[PDB]
Amino acid sequence: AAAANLNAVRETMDVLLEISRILNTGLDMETLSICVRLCEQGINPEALSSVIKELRKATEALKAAEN
Amino acid sequence: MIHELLLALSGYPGSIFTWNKRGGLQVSQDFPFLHPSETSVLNRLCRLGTDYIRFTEFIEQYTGHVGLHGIYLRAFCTGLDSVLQPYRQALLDLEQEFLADPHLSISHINYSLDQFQLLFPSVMVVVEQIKSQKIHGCQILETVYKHSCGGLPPVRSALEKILAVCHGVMYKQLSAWM
Amino acid sequence: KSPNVLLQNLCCRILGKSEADVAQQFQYAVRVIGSNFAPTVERDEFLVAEKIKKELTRQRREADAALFSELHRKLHSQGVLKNKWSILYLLLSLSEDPRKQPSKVSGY
Amino acid sequence: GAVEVTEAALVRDILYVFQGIDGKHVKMSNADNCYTVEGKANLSKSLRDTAVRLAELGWLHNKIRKYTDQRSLDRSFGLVGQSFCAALHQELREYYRLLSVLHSQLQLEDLTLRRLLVWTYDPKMRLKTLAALVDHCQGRKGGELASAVHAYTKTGDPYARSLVQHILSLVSHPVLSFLYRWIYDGELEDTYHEFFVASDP
Amino acid sequence: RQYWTTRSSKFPHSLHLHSNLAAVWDQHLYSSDPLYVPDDRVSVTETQVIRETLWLLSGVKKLFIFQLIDGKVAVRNNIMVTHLTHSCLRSVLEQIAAYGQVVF
Amino acid sequence: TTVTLAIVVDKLSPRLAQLKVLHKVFSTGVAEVPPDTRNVVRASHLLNTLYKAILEYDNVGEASE
Repeated sequence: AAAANLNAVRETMDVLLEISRILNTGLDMETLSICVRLCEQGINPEALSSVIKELRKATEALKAAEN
Repeated sequence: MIHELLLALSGYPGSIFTWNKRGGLQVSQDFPFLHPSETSVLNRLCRLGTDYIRFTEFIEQYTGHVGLHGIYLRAFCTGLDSVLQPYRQALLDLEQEFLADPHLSISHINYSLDQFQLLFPSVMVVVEQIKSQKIHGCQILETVYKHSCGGLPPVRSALEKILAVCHGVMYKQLSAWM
Repeated sequence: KSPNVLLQNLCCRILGKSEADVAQQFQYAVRVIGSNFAPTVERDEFLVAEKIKKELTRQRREADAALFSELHRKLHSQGVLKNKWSILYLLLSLSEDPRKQPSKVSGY
Repeated sequence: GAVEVTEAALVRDILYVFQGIDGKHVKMSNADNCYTVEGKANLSKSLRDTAVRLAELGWLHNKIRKYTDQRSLDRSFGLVGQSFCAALHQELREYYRLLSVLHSQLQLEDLTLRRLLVWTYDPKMRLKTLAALVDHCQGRKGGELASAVHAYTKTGDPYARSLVQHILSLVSHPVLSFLYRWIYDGELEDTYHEFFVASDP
Repeated sequence: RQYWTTRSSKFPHSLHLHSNLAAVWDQHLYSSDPLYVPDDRVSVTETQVIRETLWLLSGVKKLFIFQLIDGKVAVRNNIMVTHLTHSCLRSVLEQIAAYGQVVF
Repeated sequence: TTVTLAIVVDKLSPRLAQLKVLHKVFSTGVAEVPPDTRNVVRASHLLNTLYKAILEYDNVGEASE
């Protein structure tokens, strides 16, 4: 059972990685599972998108200030 | 099903897909559990498999002895085998993909092999022309060039490779003479 | 483990900062999330996929669109996720266009 | 009890019809040249109508298929004709790759008719444009072929325009090669007599 | 299990139609002739078949699948693999066997 | 790694081709020489078969390297 679950999760993660790279979403490795694991809780995906956009804006601002 | 189809395209006739000395590979009409459309698509592929079988028999007959005879005929058989090699590789890749995803359909194989449906008929036409006209020596070069003038880019590339190998032999004999 | 802990970890990873160093940002994020916890519209991934395909076509990537359709088929075939609509919407909202100059005609 | 074909079974039969080979309950009426759903099976009027609307695509498919198969074997049709057949084969293979995706999805289910209609809308446009080009382009060769394509380039629909411009570039590559050879070699490979320069021996 | 051991253990490798085409073919024969009796075939794994073929090409004289009769390497008629048809399996094994006989 | 019979057959294809040529050459060079032939005669027949096969195959070029 656990072997099947591990296989399934590996293949799902690979599929999601490919989908991300084909869509050129721009997201890095750490949004491997946890971010989507949060979205899988039934969280408002629109708000999740808004907040992640805000975090990206803040991160770019901080990297611009640092640079 | 899928493994036996790949085998038949690989040259191993089965129970559903039988080899006829006259017709080549064909789908058995008696194979149950296939939709008739699936049988039709399979027979469309089996036309390619038939041509492949006939090509392989010809290659073995006219290359394995080192009547028409000659090093140019052997070179032709070697060229045909070298041009069919990519088809074999694509068949192996398709086999791996179908082993990888059990939900893949036979239509996936048919798409992956569609490109060969155009190359193979043209080369079979050229082979049958060479056989029927008993082209010998440099007349093989002439025949290959004339058929190479065809408009099919896949055919053009294949015939260019064959012609280049045969010209390499002709040029080798010329080098020996000169 | 807890959704708030996961959000904290995500913000830490995004900012490359400690948990305490993002408290104001984390507080804004908490307010944003607590604004809405449930979706306000029905979930049906077919519309999401259609929108994705339309966006790809608008980005002149029809071959990539076919690839996306294939990958969607593969995912739903090996389905282990029950809330795909959400992840698809997230990825759509996070999609960018690196292969073309930024400009889109307004949709209705 | 009459046989009414399930939605899944009708989907499978129509997907076979789309692949260019008739189904088990919907079959090509060759007295109209389109696929009709048999009346031995009882399906609602809308389902039968949708099936017909979709088998229009199978009709166009089979027409394009027959034309490509037949014209592909004649060396007399010239390099331009062979290139036209190659381009059509390529577009046909794209269509088939989408049809195979839809088949694979059905078998993984093993999808609704309306969703399938939506998925098939764009294929309908592409293959309609290609079949119309083929019909108008029948009975012409060489520079007549090149003109025929340039005439189809005048379409105002942009999807069609891009398709036809790709096809025209592909079809002109041989003609352009001939002209380049005539301009650079001062020689002709014209054994079909499709190039606008005649040599008289 | 030693495939050279006379105890046929039929293990189904999977329930998938594509994985049991041989079983599907035997079922087709049984469904086409209600008097059709499946031949008593020894179930061999594809990996085991490959290994026996490699041993044949390496020069092993006593193979279970490939019987040497009159100096010709022949396939035992009673061999079945779950994922290959008997005719296809036979044809492929015979194609390899012709070279095996030459090497032998 | 998943090794299939097709992969194995393809991997052995060049070796199978070499073996097929070798078997033809061996049959012609040895099996056709009667055992009741004096050792010099058997040797001369084998050597001439080898020489002729070599000359035949040398003209085939790189594809038979």
